[PDB]
Amino acid sequence: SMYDRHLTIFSPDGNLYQIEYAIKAVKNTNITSVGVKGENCAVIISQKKMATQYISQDKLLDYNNITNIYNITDEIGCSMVGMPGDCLSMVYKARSEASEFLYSNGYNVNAETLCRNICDKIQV
Amino acid sequence: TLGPVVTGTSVIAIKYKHGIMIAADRKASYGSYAKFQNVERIFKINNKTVMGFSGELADAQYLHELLTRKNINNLSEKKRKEDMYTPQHYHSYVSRVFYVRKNRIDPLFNNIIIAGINSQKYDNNDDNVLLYTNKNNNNEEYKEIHKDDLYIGFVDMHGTNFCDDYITTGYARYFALTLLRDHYKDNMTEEEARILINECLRILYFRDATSSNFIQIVKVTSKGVEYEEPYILPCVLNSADYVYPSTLLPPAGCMW
Repeated sequence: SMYDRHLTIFSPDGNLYQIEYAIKAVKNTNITSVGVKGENCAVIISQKKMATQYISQDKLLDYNNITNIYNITDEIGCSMVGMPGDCLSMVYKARSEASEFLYSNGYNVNAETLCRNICDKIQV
Repeated sequence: TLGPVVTGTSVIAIKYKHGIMIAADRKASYGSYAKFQNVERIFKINNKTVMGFSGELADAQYLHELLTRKNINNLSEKKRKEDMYTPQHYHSYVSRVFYVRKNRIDPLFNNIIIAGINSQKYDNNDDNVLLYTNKNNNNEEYKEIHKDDLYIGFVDMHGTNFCDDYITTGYARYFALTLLRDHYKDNMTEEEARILINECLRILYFRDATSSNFIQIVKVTSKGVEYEEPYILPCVLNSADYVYPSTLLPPAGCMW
């Protein structure tokens, strides 16, 4: 048709090109994050760099505020890479998910469950 | 009396090898306010009979005065020890009083225990009755009194009345009554009876908001009616999970 790449509808080969374009948009930010897992610890390292976008890095920009790492709860953390507005939106969604889980179930969500709930939201 | 204002909590009476053991805490509550902490809730009618009450203190005092004057008249007319009224006689009197007041719908807000010795063949205490001097307060052995010669009777607000080997009022009628229906046995010694009563009173102190651990024990025996020295029951909690600090429980959820 004329919109198989504009909308999230299948292309004749069975692809969803908008998802690939969103992945390319994430890749274009030129922000790198690395997560490692130890025996009893897990570490996430990221760049204190501004995702490449229409605006550039100014001399008067506060570089301590630049961060791609967030607390979802006191005991769960994340690193988000992509369009900064989308990253903030996802962080808020994850925080609200964790808080709703805590209130509803009387205990704190774990990272696996939080990630799976976020992906269930993304599927929509 | 339209209802209870100042009230006393449960009473427990049981039979044991030497007579009657009756216990009550010395507390009268004006609602949730423990206003009076040294109240007497067991009264001596004569040398072989005691009365315990749970409910309105004013109605209990009215009944106590009635029984005191009944005993005085009995003593005035007495010629031999056999003429003294028995616990059964006093129980019948109190039951009739309660029945008539029920018929008038002017009840006494009380549950009454009338306990004592239903016999004159174990002592000569009623040969010469002293009302204003207690010679007991010179120690001879107690007499093993037959269970059938003892008497404990219960009267309630509607005039329902009966007798048994042990009687309870108030919340004792649940806690102490369960413990007694399990563990009571005939011809218990004084120490065993006291231990059973102390267990019952401890459970009452833990689970009843209107009780105290300041306990009055009264023994009706061949020596007569003896009031023990009131004592504080030691009541310690039976679990360390109670004492466990709350901050050591998980901070998430309804851990309280």
